[PDB]
Amino acid sequence: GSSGSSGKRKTKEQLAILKSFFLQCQWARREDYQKLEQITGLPRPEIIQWFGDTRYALKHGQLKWFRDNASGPSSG
Repeated sequence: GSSGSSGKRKTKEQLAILKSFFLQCQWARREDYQKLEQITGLPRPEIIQWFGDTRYALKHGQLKWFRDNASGPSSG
């Protein structure tokens, strides 16, 4: 449970840095979040929660940037 603070006012720029994270790790730790608040400039509580909601949409298939590969990379 958490206080009644509802806020999702984010900027494409800030979110951009997140979208990249979610992909690398659908879930972030307390040691990683601290960093996100330095690249996105958004409160830890604002980022932590974000990741949660992100999972929902994805599971349903809302995200348009996720699993949106374009090319087929590889290595010999």
